[PDB]
Amino acid sequence: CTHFPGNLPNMLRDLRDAFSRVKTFFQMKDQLDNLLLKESLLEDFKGYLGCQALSEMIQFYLEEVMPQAENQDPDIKAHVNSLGENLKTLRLRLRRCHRFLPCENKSKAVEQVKNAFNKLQEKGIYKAMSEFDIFINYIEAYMTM
Amino acid sequence: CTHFPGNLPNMLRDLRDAFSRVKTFFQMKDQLDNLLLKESLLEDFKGYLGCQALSEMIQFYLEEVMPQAENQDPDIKAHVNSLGENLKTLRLRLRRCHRFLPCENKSKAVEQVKNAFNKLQEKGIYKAMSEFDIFINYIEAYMTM
Amino acid sequence: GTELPSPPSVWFEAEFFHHILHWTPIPQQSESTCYEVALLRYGIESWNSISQCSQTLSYDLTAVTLDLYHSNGYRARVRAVDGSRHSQWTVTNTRFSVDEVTLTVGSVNLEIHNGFILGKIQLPRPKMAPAQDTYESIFSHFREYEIAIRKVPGQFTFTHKKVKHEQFSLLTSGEVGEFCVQVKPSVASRSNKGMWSKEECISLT
Amino acid sequence: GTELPSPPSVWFEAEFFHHILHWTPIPQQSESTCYEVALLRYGIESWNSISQCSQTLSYDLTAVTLDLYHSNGYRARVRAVDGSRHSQWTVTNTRFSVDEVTLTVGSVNLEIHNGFILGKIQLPRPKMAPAQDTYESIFSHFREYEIAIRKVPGQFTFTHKKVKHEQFSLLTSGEVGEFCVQVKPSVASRSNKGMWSKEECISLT
Repeated sequence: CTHFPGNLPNMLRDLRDAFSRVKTFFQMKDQLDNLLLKESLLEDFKGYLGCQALSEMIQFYLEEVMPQAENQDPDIKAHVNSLGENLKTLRLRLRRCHRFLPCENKSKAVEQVKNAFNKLQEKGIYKAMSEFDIFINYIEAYMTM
Repeated sequence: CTHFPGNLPNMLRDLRDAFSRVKTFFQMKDQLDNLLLKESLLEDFKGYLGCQALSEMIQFYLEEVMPQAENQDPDIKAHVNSLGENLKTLRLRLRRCHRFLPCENKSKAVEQVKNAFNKLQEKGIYKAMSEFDIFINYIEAYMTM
Repeated sequence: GTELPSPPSVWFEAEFFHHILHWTPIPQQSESTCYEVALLRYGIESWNSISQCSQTLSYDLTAVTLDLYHSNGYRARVRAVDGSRHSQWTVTNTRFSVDEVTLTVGSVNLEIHNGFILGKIQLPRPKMAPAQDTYESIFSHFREYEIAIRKVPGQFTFTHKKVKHEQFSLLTSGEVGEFCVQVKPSVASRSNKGMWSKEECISLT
Repeated sequence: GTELPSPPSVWFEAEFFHHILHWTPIPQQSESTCYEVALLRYGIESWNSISQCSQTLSYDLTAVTLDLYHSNGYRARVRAVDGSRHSQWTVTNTRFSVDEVTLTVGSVNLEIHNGFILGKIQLPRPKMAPAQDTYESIFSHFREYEIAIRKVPGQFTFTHKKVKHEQFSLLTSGEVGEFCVQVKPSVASRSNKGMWSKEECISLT
């Protein structure tokens, strides 16, 4: 991440351009006129649950939706997977630069600690447990903010 | 959640009181003097990755640490599991009231959408896909904030 | 036999607040035949007949889609009518949205300086566009423009330049004559096709 | 035989900024024997001898643990010394931290009103405590107090009341005589044991 001066747009164009390749197929296929992706979802993306809502959708599309469509109609199974790539490619760039997708970011301190814990083993179960009060003091400290 | 006027303290006392029941066992057992839970972890709890760091630790203790100690020495396998309960009991109360643990909260709109999608089935794959641009417009909208 | 053929196809063709519906006539169309145009706003299962009879192959639907840039788009359908019979409806293949709008510029002004030629791009301000919806307001970020520059006297050749501002400069390295310019707009994040502007020239002398 | 027995046990006993180390003497201790007290700040593998020889069973370690409330605690050890021989070290069973501090009050003031008796709780301000570290500053939230009230003349009986403020009121329903009071402090989130204050009385007459 380079603060992302603004390299993201080129990635959305990449995403849409990928979508145009399958736009007509599905838009000719979908004959219903009710909105599925309600604007309630939009408000959520703006609520302080935004990150979580966004991660879930990307997951939803990549895991449930796209897999079921790519398979069901190989006709576009490729054109669709391509879109999928552009998507994952976006998600990756979104979380490499904090602010956008913090909710998919691992904690560094937590990483080192888990490792230091693994580098101890037997002595590790004992020290993590006997530091529990420090744990509580951290948790408590957290809440007080 | 009732805005949590302040029902949390009683829960931390519950946690410590549970810990005191095993404090001496492990503190007599742990002979090393280096800190495992570095204050870097504390800073993380204060960084804008706080929620994620806190969730991971609670997970770490409940999944890795406590299970390996409770089993290894049944002597306190109970006294420890009890602590575990107080912990889960805390986590639960923390995420029922937003602000503290948003990162463990599911999106409502995303829930309804996933269901409306399931209530469609065949017609669902088609409508989610043909609304992809709305998806992108939501994602894009998000970023622009 | 008593059947009346449906329009072979219906598609939108639009620029900023100039949403024109288009369609192909039925085969061997008598002159007493016309087309009924209907509309639908995505999210509301409701078709609204806009024109009961139009003896043409296009129809300006702007006025009934003035909230396109703050919506999820529309669907339009057309059917043939002659006497008391009418064809099946022919609907657009895709939902018309901001993605199917061709970007264009309002105009281009040119001034001559020392070795610089100042250029300013006037984004389109159509009438039908409500104030709240200015081009800049809708496409707030990532607006770019490709520029083509031709020298006159000279042949039909162009130097290509890429800018990211409505204003730019042109190096008059040490030459005279007229300088014609045309610009094509775009949005870095969008894939919307654009159109080259009417050339705009300026006599340096 | 040439062995010198180690202290049977070493434990802390402390109040706000009054951290006293304690230990049990070795069996059949001659008077030329004394104890060496050492210290360790959790996180730093380093034992620091505080006193090379103390002929007593306790030792005020406050001064060398003035940063207890902004730390992860300490470990203390004691060993017996007589002539040129010394016992193995005997370390505290648990890390001494703010969790092992007994809460207490500084004092209690009482004033008499109409049917109310105004009570104000003075939190402890020990000398050794640096300014930055006031009781309120360390235990900023969830400070509570149990109150016991005795009537005099009268028997040794008390009415119990629970407050969450350093100040409280007592209903003088319509009686006379002296009113003695004692308070025990606590922190809603902490499990730290507390101590009843020296009784404080007030002659209503």
